[PDB]
Amino acid sequence: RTVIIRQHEIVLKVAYPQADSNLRNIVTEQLVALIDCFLDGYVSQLKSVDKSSNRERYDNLEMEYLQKRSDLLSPLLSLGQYLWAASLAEKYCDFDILVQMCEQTDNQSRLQRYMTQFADQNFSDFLFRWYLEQHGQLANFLQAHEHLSWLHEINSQELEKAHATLLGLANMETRYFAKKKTLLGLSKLAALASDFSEDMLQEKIEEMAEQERFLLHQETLPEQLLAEKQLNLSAMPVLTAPQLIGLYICEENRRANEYDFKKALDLLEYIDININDLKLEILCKALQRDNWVSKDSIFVKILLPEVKDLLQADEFVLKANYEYYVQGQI
Amino acid sequence: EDRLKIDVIDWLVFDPAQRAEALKQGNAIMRKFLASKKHEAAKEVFVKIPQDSIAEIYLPAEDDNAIREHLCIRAYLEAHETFNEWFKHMNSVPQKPALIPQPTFTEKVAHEHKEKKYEMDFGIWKGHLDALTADVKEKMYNVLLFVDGGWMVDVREDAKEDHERTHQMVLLRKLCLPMLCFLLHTILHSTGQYQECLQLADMVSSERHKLYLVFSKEELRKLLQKLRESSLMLLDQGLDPLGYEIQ
Repeated sequence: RTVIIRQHEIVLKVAYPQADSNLRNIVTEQLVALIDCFLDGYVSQLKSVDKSSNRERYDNLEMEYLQKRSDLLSPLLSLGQYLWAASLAEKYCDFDILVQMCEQTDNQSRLQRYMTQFADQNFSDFLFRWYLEQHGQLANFLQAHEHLSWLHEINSQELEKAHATLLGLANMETRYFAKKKTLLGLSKLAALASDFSEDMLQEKIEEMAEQERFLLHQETLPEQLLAEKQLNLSAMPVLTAPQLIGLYICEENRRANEYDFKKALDLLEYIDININDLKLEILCKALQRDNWVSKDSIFVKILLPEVKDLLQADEFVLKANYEYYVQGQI
Repeated sequence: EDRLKIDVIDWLVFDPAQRAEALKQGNAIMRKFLASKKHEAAKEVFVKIPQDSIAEIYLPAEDDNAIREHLCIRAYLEAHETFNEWFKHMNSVPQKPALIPQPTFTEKVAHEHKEKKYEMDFGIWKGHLDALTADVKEKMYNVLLFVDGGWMVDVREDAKEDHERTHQMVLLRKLCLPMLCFLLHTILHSTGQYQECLQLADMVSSERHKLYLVFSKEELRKLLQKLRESSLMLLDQGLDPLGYEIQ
């Protein structure tokens, strides 16, 4: 810790001087501070390999310390010649983040192909190191492998393929409604534009028609309760059947009419807890709003031992309509 | 023969008792010209139709449709009148000040000003643009999302057979709806509204309009290579393909 400090002290003083130095000289003191830095990084590598296992916390804290220095020796060599980078990258034979950004600053897509040619899992490293950060679109062509899939799939004219992943990303989608809607639309336009047999196509667009059928529900949410509930227009999440059924029936939804409940009884097959507790919850606010007309209609829209009764009252025209509701069902 | 047809209109317009026949025939004539994209032809006919025709005529299945068709056609025309203005403007951007390397101290100051004036014009040419973009867009959505049954689509279904017209109305949809979409995409892309570009795939695929049926398979892919282009620019901005923040 004094031996080492006196070396990181003359790196920085060998950095201040090449700022004013005849060309050739500034290189020989650079091949030198590369000769010296490659003996420090070799001694921290040999001490690592010396210690292992238990008390690991101390062995993964000394890694971060040598890794913040092969980064401070790399940046330092970012101004310097990269002809030495190849040897600094090999000396601490990984420190790839530095030799990977030297291959990026130049047109050597030949070097980043020569790097991955002789490497152990650099490919899984150069793609995750491109995403964290022209010919960069040829590396974008390979980096578009993963969810960005559909993109390079439209490009490759692999439409059917684009449709499968576009639907897959539509399904996992929960964070943004406006986006779950966009992906299906794209998936659909992908599939339609693709080369399915009229049979397969008819399946993709039917299994699809289903998705659009559930969505349409959250889609038709009245504009009275969405400013009441102070909701973002599009910047809202993909709601589930429950939230929907319960929101279509809120006392906030003021103009709630036959269609609001009919659709709040259509979203019961969209569940996967208590079914017939809600079946009641909703038919009951279907009457609170009546102010004892709508119950009337929703029994007219259904076309029946779904609804309950004695359980319900848990009253003069409830039974009265439940008589010409035993004649209707019959 | 263009004149023969555009001239038979003034004969039918002259007699107010034949305004229903003047409009109907005006439609037909404008249906031929639209299929040729003769918009100055279609419009020169469109003005001959007195601006108050619709009011007076007030309904057989042949008059309900011709009134609808006429407005559809106006919705289409207005969607090209405002684009050509917008497009004309996009191609008149203030030019950067010219540089005089090794300037005299005189040329240095004339240039400090020419450089400061240009940094005023480019702001307005985005100003006028935004207002010509907000307007051309609206029109393109009035045609694409035509109210009450889609563009060039009859609402009345009890007229007598007219295969010429009917198939002229299917065609006009397949020539002009793919072409209006691609324009709107070009307008949205040109103004950097990339998130919305991608939302053309909702509008089109929509079951509410079934616009995707008016597309040939080739046109679709083309629209899909147009959207992947807007997407890119959204990645360059740091957002996901569809414009939403990457959390």
